Amino acid sequence: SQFPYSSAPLRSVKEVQFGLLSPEEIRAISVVKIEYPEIMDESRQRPREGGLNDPKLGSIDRNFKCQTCGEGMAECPGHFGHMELAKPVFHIGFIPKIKKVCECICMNCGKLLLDETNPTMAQAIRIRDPKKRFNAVWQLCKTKMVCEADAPVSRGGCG
Amino acid sequence: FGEMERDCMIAHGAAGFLKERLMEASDAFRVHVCGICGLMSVIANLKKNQFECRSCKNKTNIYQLHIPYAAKLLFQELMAMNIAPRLYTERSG
Amino acid sequence: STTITSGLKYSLATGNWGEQKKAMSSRAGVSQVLNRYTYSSTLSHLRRTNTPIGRDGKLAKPRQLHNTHWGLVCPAETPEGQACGLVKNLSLLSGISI
Amino acid sequence: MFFLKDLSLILTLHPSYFGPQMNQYLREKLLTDVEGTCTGQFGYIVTVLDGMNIDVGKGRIIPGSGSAEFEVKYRAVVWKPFKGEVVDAIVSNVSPIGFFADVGPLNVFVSTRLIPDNLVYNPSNSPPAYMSNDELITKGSKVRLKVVGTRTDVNEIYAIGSIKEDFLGAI
Amino acid sequence: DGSPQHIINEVEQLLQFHVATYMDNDIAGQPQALQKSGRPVKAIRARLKGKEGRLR
Amino acid sequence: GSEKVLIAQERSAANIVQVFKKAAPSPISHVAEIRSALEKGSRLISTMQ
Amino acid sequence: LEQMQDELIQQLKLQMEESAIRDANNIEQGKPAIFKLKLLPKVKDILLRANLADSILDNNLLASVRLWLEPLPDASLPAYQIQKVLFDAIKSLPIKTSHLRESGLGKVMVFYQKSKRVEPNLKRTAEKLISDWTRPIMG
Amino acid sequence: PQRLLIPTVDDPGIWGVKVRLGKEKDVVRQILKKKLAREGTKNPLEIYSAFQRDSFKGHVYIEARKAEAINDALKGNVNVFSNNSKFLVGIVEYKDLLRPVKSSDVKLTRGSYVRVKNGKFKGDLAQVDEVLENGLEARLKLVPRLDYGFRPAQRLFSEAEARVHEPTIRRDRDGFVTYGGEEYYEGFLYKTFRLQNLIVNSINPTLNELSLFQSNEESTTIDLSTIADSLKETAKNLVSFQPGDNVEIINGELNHLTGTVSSVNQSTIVSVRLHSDDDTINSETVEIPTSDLRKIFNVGDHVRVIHGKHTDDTGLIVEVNGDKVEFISNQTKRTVIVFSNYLIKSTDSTVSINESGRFELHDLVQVNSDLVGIVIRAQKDSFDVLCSDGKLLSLPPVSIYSKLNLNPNQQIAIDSNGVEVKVGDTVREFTGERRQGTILHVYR
Amino acid sequence: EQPTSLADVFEPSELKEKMLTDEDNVIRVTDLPE
Amino acid sequence: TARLYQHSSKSSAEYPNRPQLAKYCIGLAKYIQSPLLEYLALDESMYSLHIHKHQNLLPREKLIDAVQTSIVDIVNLVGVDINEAVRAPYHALALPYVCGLGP
Amino acid sequence: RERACMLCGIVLPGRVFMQNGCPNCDSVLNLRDSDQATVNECTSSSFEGLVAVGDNEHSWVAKWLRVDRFQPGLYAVRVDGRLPSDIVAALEQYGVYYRPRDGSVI
Ligand SMILES: [Zn+2]
Ligand SMILES: [Zn+2]
Ligand SMILES: [Zn+2]
Ligand SMILES: [Zn+2]
Repeated sequence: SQFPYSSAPLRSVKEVQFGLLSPEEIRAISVVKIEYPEIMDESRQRPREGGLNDPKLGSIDRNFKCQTCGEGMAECPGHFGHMELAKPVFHIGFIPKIKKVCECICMNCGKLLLDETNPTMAQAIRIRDPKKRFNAVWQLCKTKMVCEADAPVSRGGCG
Repeated sequence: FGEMERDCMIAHGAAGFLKERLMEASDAFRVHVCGICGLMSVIANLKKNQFECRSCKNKTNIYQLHIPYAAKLLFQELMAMNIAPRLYTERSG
Repeated sequence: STTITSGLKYSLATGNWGEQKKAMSSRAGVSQVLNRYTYSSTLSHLRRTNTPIGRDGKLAKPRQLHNTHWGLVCPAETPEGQACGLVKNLSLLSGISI
Repeated sequence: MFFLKDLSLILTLHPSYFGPQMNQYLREKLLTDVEGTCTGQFGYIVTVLDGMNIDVGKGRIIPGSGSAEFEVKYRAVVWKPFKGEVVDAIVSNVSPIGFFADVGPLNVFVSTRLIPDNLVYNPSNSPPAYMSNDELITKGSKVRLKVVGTRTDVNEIYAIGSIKEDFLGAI
Repeated sequence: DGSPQHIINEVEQLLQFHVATYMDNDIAGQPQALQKSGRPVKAIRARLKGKEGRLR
Repeated sequence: GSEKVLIAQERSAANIVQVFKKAAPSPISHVAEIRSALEKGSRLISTMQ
Repeated sequence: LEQMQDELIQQLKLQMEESAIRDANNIEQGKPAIFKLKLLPKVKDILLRANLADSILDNNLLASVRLWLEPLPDASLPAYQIQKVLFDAIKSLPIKTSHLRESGLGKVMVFYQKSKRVEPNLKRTAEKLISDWTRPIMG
Repeated sequence: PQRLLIPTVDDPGIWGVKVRLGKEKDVVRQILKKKLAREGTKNPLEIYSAFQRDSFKGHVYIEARKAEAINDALKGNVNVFSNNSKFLVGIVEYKDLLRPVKSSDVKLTRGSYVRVKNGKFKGDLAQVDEVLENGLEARLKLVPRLDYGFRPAQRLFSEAEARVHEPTIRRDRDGFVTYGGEEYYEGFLYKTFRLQNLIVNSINPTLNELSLFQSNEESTTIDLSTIADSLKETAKNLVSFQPGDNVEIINGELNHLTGTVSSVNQSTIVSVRLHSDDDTINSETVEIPTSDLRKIFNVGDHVRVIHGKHTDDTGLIVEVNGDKVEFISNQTKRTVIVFSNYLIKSTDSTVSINESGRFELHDLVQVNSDLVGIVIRAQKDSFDVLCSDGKLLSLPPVSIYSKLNLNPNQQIAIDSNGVEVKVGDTVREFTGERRQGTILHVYR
Repeated sequence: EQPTSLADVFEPSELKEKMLTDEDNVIRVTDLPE
Repeated sequence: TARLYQHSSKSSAEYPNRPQLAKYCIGLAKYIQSPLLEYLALDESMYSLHIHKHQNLLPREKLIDAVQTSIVDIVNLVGVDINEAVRAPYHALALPYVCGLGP
Repeated sequence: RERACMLCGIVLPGRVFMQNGCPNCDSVLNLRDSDQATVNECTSSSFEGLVAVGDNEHSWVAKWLRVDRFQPGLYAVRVDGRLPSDIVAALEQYGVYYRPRDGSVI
């Protein structure tokens, strides 16, 4: 009863689904594009729009309302902005996994180095847990050091 | 009200007291989540009575939650690192 | 003239024994605020020694009271908790060679 | 277009109403809060079938607030216009920018740019109308129009009609 | 403007370093990003770990 | 305006040979250690094993 | 083995020429060029295979590559996917002076370099490839 | 020739060395002096050339044949860092290291309209009457900002008012007048401004200034070639795409084809799935440059204005006249004709009116000398007011008198029984519909 | 690559506000009170 | 007219470094000097003035036409100097309302 | 204060150009025998890319910049401003073709 009335129904969290954020989703949920390195417009209040302190991102001042939701400081949750990168860069938390995925697939045709014809590969695919499945597939496909343009008939590889 | 006190309250079995200590007597907060994307990206304007999730382009399937402000901060910091924690109010199996 | 002056003043004021821009990895706690709660506390503080072994990789042997400590450090006076045994007080007739 | 739909409503009851007449009170509360409302997702709910024999189930006590929450499932008649649909109407107002018609509870505005050119607006006529040689459409005149666009509001729906194609206009 | 590959490699590697240290400033095998005070930058990863982190 | 006291710092003596026994999980069994320091200034210079 | 690859590459050459002719006629008939897009996946798969490069150079498929890269008489450039795939294939193969003489792709490369409707990245790649191909002639 | 001079394998190599910032030209001059001094000696500096580029900060490039020659050239210099930070430049980079820069425009064009970075006319649109050959400054045509005896609004220099307020005006030619040391030609100021005082790109013109500048040309906006080029630039740069947009192709072999944007990569490559009567073609995705895409706007779609006077206005498409599209507005509820370049298919408006006008929602304002009302809905162009009578009105923000700021000693309510009721209290109607609600404002 | 109508230059609403349309020229030319 | 002038952006452009009360006083002074020109300066906001008790009962077009007729009659009874109108736009506000003429 | 001679590309102080003229271009420009306007029209103080050349004959850079037949010294990669039309015609009279170093022509 300490929160102002909102017509949306009140429910409780039953599931938390994790995952990564696609660039399309990052662009969609954003409200402004950040491009100007200068934090302050002219050091005369009113921080520069399109900068790191854009008023659309949210308000942290008592007398200033958010320009996106219009709520006060006590109610505005903050809104995200997005920054376009000139060249793609690695995510520091996924470099070992990126290396493993590069070891598991071919760098030209973009296909797995092993197929379901191998009984061990089919057995590995049969498992359910994604992490253990990836571990088994990597343990198998690590040894396979050459892409096959023909079936070990063409398997879709480039050789 | 550290972790050991939380464990003692669990041992007593008092779930209501624990919830009240960690929410009402502390950082309680209200957020809106889209019923589709599951993210806290709803642009809610309470005075005008209009809610809208731009990514999913919906105005109806929107719910509100009561979560600790630290949880909201944690989810936003996770989103800052390209991780998307999606909160859903129904199970799927 | 500001170099030496500021360096000495900073190291004595903060206790970090080193350059101001290398505060990390420098030995901290060398300089402390004199304890003036009572006369005995001041006298004890002015005759205190520290063993910079730290907390990481702790062991009981450095903290113990050794046989060779007889007559040179106080067997009874030592702090409680983390610094127990590492902080020593000179005996009442001890000296340090010059 | 009218439809039959199975809808559900979440009803919260204050503890001061925890009496023997709880079920009937929930029924009238549902009727007052659903009959005549306008939801953009569904359109307009006009009536609720079997309004006196609706199952309400068992209400769940909300922890920390005492109030009970009820899940009410019911069948109701719902009307919703669709893009590209031709329906009958009755003109409610005539104006130089266009004329406003009524299709049940929905009020439809048709601009002059969606009206045939021969139906020149006549402000001197009593009442003023959009008239041609053989056609005269004024207040209270039956018109057959095709809904082109629908605008969704908080609890209102705005539709745009047109009479510029064949088998449209005055009827 | 103009593309000497050496300059491009240097600047893109600088960008990669900044983005990486913005999210993790304890990458073993390379020096940390430092503030003008000399203290290491408090990356987002450091916000979440330890007794004083977000979770604990 | 604040009174600061310098706490004496204890360190191992220099210019003395210390022989230590290394633990089993290592090819080294015994180590002879010495740290050198010039008399003028008494500053640590180099260590040898 | 190698002769079978040469036969398959010659069949691909005939298919590419026929598709180019059909697309040119369709454009002349008021219809978009679709046959080149239809054949693009198979051509991409063949070109990405490195061991077939020798057979490609034996059959001089670069002539048909240049034919596809040649702008149609309506002054309309080929689809960006075709240009990108062909540029990637050209980079991926060891083109020599003899192959350029057989195909005459340098003229189209110079046209791409000089043109402005071409993507600037393709412009830079064309400059790089032209410089690389001029490298052996002068030393 | 120029093409034949491209480097070969036997040409002298090029090395780059990191140096301290700002000392590159100093190192170049030192190297040249050392080479000249040791020229004609037993051990001359065996190099060929050395140079640097402003863009490539901290790098000095020397053309030589031996690393020992580089060491000898760098020996005796203090700007070189302690480590031998030298690298072998790739032969392909040889052309790029010396390729020219800033070749986008022959040069600032006389007669073009530009914006001013800084000074008495910061941001005022100015015509480039003269370009100085030095390129650091240029004489410009501006609208004077004078008070004749915090800056005055721009206004054509009026000789009569200037003489009345200051009779010390000078005259040099017919139509060329110098007042207060400033040269005004036929009512327009002509003053030289530094290149560091101008924006020559992304220039945003206004009709008002355009008319004020072109009125003396006996025709409204006649410098139209440059104006047409600016129009093309504004049309090209303002286009932004999103997945699901219906677009049409202008050029290429796929010209005059419709498709839906599937995914967006960077800002120049857009993956599009085409639509056609053939099913096998509709299942293909094509990446197409954005420069050959035109948005397709169907009648009866919610569209929001991107930029212009009607910014943030939404509505439903009614008439599609090719480049210009007509749509019925939502706030003003009237038809507005804006170019298709300024429209985005946004199915939901959710317009926020904050930071606009003087009044917010639920503001008790005075309509006129007699009517007092409260705000029910705010618009980007007007406000909706419910008055004490019970009717609704639409008025511009300017027309409203002012907000009725009332202290609690003024905003007082007394119920039927005489008990005082304050702001925010809940009361129920005694008769009629017998409704209830919270008090928002009390007046009379 | 190489190619005046005031309709394309500025928005029709702005042109009508600034009085630069065909109705404007007809009214100005016409010998009648507005 | 003074209240409406203190909020109009015309005053802000005319006086960029002056307080709102200064603009209000300037509007009062201009009204005393010439009420007709001040009433003309309202442009569209003149229609929101309290003119008649039942002014809102009439349709907007009819009220606008009545205002136009009244102002044209008054300005034609007064007369407009062409030279001063050219010299100052403020005095040129009355030019469109002359008979035969128009905006 | 230094200026870059537009024709040969050498960079020397403007007062040096006025007092002594261009050591290389004096056979066709007569910069010393030219007034300050002509000196500015053939020597520009606004330039970019300082270049020091030691051996014109063997430096590939000098051939690439067409300065292998000139005096070694300070040279500019790009020079702001071009030769005037009258000076261009005068040089064309002498039979010498002028290639601008402004970079806008390539
Ligand atoms: Zn907000
Ligand atoms: Zn492969
Ligand atoms: Zn969503
Ligand atoms: Zn010269």
